Amino acid sequence: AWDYDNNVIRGVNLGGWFVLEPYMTPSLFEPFQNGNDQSGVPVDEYHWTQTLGKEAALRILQKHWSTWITEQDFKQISNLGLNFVRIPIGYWAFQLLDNDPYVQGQVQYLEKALGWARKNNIRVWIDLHGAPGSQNGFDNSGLRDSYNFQNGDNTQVTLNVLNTIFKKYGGNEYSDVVIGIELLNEPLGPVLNMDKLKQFFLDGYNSLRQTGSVTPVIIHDAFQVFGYWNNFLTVAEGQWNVVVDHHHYQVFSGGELSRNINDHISVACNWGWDAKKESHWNVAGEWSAALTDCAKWLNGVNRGARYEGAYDNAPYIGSCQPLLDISQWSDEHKTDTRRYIEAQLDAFEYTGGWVFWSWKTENAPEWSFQTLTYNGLFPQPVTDRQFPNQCGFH
Ligand SMILES: O=[N+]([O-])c1ccc(O[C@@H]2O[C@H](CO)[C@@H](O)[C@H](O)[C@H]2F)c([N+](=O)[O-])c1
Ligand SMILES: *[C@H]1O[C@H](CO)[C@@H](O)[C@H](O)[C@H]1F
Repeated sequence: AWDYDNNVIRGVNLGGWFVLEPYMTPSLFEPFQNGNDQSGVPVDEYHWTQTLGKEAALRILQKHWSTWITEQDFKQISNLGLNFVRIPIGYWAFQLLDNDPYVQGQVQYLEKALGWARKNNIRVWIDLHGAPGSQNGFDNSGLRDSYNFQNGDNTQVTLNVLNTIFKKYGGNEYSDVVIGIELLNEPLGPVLNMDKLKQFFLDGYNSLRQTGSVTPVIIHDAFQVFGYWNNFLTVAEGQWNVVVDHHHYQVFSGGELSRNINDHISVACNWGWDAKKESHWNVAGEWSAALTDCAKWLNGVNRGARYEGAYDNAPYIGSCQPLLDISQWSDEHKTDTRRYIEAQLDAFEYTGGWVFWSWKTENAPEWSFQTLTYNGLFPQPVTDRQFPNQCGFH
């Protein structure tokens, strides 16, 4: 259904839909604020569902699931010249741990989305975005500040969830739509046992192929250096249809934030050069237009922005308030953003393509493909260049 040698992925993530993220849908979290006090705001989906209870959580989420993304979005995506979506989903859509606060129902909408994809000639990855115990401690795993995916029976439960996903979506029924199943979003390499993570990836690869599925297996790079995965799941060992997912940002440290625009572009270009050297097919499955970490709650509920020296002992660089509304942006900031987007697009099209995070947000413009396109900052058509050939690829 896809030719990873000859085709380029031009896609968007459908984030904030089946896994809640406070910075993406702040309207669902803000009712818990007490004036300016954020101390009682639930920090993740786990705590949000727990605080509301099962009945209120399901009422509110059904409304969200039914309106956040609809068939109309899929038509707009196709109209904009995109060919692909990545769909994050948590483990709790399929299986609950004993005493999990989560509610279910996401699968009905996942299956509607697969039909909407088919109808609009859009291909899909399904991405297991949160594992039991958390694989990274990020709020977008479902459970912040916990790192227990490799503890207890949590890895085994994750494999059971993947087998369900494999039997449902890795078979003949969706072979014209599903071009990859991503085993686990962003396992936090530095705090995990890498040998056990490799064993988990291998078990997932083998279990899918044992079902008779030919669907590509997508592995996230676990924040390892370029080339780390070259010798893993290789054709020499009869392992095939494997894609590496690299994610790229320049906003989650003080050092990255303090770079001038020219150095931001140099780093983006180098992502392209380095990915070209790798031995697996590879796709940039997550990236954005952000040059700041100013979006409210990007770093988590009740955490501030490094950009204005309010988090992670970062020095003050600039005030976030002026950057929260795209209509208040300076001419210089608009230009820098367009340059940065174009450099990233050229770098990512130099290998398998790109998947922008995300299609939409309530009010965070750096992270919304819609908002950027409508304001002329994301190229439309996506091949248009105001700053051609910044990287000099050959
Ligand atoms: O050490 N690391 O491998 C690593 C990984 C992700 C890191 O950054 C993480 O990036 C994610 C996007 O990939 C964000 O969702 C998280 O909020 C952020 F903590 C950082 N960090 O905080 O600078 C370090
Ligand atoms: C990739 O990173 C973005 C930004 O931190 C998150 O919103 C996603 O859930 C994660 F997958």
